[PDB]
Amino acid sequence: SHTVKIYDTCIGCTQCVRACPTDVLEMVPWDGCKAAQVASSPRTEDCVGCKRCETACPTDFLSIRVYLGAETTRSMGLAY
Amino acid sequence: VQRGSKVRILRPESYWFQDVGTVASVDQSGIKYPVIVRFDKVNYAGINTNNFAVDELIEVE
Amino acid sequence: GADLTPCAENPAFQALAKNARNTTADPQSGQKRFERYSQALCGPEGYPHLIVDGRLDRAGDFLIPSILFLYIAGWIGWVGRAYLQAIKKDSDTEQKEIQLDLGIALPIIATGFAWPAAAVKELLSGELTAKDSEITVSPR
Amino acid sequence: DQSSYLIKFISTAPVAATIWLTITAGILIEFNRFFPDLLFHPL
Amino acid sequence: PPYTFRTGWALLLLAVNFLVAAYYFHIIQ
Amino acid sequence: VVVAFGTPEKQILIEPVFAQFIQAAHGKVLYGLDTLLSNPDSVAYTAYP
Amino acid sequence: EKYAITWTSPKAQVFELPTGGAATMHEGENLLYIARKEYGIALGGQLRKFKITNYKIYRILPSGETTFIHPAD
Ligand code: CLA
Ligand code: CLA
Ligand SMILES: CC1=C(/C=C/C(C)=C/C=C/C(C)=C/C=C/C=C(C)/C=C/C=C(C)/C=C/C2=C(C)CCCC2(C)C)C(C)(C)CCC1
Ligand SMILES: CC1=C(/C=C/C(C)=C/C=C/C(C)=C\C=C\C=C(C)\C=C\C=C(C)\C=C\C2=C(C)CCCC2(C)C)C(C)(C)CCC1
Ligand code: SF4
Ligand code: SF4
Repeated sequence: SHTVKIYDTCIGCTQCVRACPTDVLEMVPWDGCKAAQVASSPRTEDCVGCKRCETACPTDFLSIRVYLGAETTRSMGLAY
Repeated sequence: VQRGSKVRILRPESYWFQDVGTVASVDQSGIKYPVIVRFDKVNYAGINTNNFAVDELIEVE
Repeated sequence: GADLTPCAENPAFQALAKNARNTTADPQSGQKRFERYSQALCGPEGYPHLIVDGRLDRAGDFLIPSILFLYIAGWIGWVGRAYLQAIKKDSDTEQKEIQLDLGIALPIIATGFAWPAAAVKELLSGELTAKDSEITVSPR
Repeated sequence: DQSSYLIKFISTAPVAATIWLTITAGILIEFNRFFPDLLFHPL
Repeated sequence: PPYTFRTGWALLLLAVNFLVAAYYFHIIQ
Repeated sequence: VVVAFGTPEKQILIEPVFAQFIQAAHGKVLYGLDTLLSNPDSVAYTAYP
Repeated sequence: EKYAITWTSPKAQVFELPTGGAATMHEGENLLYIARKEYGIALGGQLRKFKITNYKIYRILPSGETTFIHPAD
């Protein structure tokens, strides 16, 4: 599948979790930021490489990044 | 620094690298980048604010 | 060369002088360009070949329009530069870009004719350029 | 003031650049009716 | 600083630009 | 445009006078620049020493 | 069949199927066999304008194994 790296610069905006359409992302509590939560990607075998999650992240530069890797059936988006 | 201090940016991956910002608010404990800097020109995403560390900035006022 | 004998001597330039096409509705605009083009250099074809060398007998081709252009072209840059210097110290500066502050643009337009006297003044004062530590750059 | 909105409309981007490029093009056209065929300066 | 090593070679190359033009203007033959 | 309007003498034609020279500085008499192996009195033409 | 999605509706109303076209949900527990998980979240957001947040996407393997994959808790 693909590879979703989440760096430590995000603010817990929850805009990337509310944009990944296969629901790869979820918020875990983390005492760093002001909103006290960081995005996490525990289900990256479902990620389709959409990069909706990189489009919705505010921080410059992006705290979330999708590295396009080996493409299985779930990441090609094939109904067949 | 303080609310209204012009600073500069040394983060290379940032869009406003070596540009003049304006500190909007500084937090107290967490995040490691607790300085909100309201820039005047926008990046490609269209926003003009970001968070930066304490040692990241160069005060010019 | 190649065969840049002057146009007044050519059989070809005088053959092109007999079937003149009037440029403007002036009935002798067909004639009052060929006597003017006689001092130029027509090759074997009958057409004046311009000399951009810098020879002073051929200064009318390139030397005279070069001073004439670079005065007008360095004008338009200097007017467009000095306006953008002015609006940056204003309230908004983006409205004054698309929607011209006509009260500020018009003093800058009249100012311009000492732009060589101003650009050399800006050059020697070190206020023409900017510092490389103050311009945004791409990561290497 | 209704008249100020007409000065402020005549100095937007496409309206000023239409008038200024019309005055610019008209100078080159009326210079070329009277003094045509100027390939080079005659010295 | 007055850039001696930069302007030293630029004036050498420009002296080559002026020398070839002297052949073209028949100053030197 | 100038040829299309039937007045082709208003063309902007430039002789390549900086490559006219090199071909005459290599020995072509056809242009009459008279330099540098087309000038038979030249130091380069005779190889003086 | 794979990735069953279930939801409980307060009533019956016409929604839009992710496979193209409009169907009509029942009142009570519903069930829709879709092709991929991408359909179920694109349907699960279409339920949000109907004020329904009780949807569960399964994962029906060809052996008969049904794995509950959304939500985690
Ligand atoms: C304020 C006017 C202005 C000035 C002083 C300059 C100056 C410069 N430009 Mg730039 N440029 C401008 C406007 C201007 N530009 C605009 C509007 C565009 C978009 C079309 C560009 C596109 C552009 C490119 C693509 C390049 C430059 C380059 C350059 C440099 C070399 C000169 C050159 O190649 O001209 C280039 C000129 C043009 C491509 C067209 C000129 C644009 C219009 C015709 C003139 C603008 C007049 C202005 C609107 C008048 C406003 C008056 C005000 C009172 C209202 C120099 C730093 C070159 C560079 O980097 O070299 C190092 C280069 O590659 N510029
Ligand atoms: C960047 C622009 C540029 C480039 C890449 C070239 C490239 C070339 N030119 Mg060319 N040329 C240029 C501009 C340029 N030219 C200009 C502006 C003129 C004056 C009209 C000429 C006149 C010219 C002639 C007469 C000949 C060439 C020839 C050639 C070819 C051989 C190399 C040579 O002689 O260099 C010549 C390079 C220069 C003369 C100048 C180098 C570029 C300068 C630095 C740009 C700035 C010029 C400046 C605007 C002029 C100021 C005007 C002054 C009076 C105020 C080569 C393809 C030859 C050819 O056709 O071979 C078959 C040839 O015989 N060129
Ligand atoms: C609506 C509008 C608009 C638009 C407009 C337009 C786009 C326009 C165009 C216009 C144009 C495009 C123009 C044109 C011009 C032209 C010209 C400028 C001409 C001139 C001419 C002349 C000058 C002539 C002369 C003569 C005579 C008269 C007789 C015979 C001879 C001769 C030919 C010489 C805008 C955007 C602004 C804004 C909004 C509104
Ligand atoms: C003589 C002659 C010639 C030659 C020439 C040459 C070769 C030259 C060179 C020159 C050079 C090589 C130069 C360079 C330069 C550089 C620089 C560096 C510049 C500067 C500029 C600036 C900086 C700009 C500014 C401005 C202005 C001025 C105006 C407008 C605005 C602006 C800002 C844009 C020829 C043969 C062609 C032809 C014949 C004659
Ligand atoms: S990665 Fe982006 S969307 Fe996720 S918490 Fe950080 S800033 Fe928010
Ligand atoms: S690959 Fe990108 S768009 Fe797709 S689910 Fe993962 S984060 Fe969202």
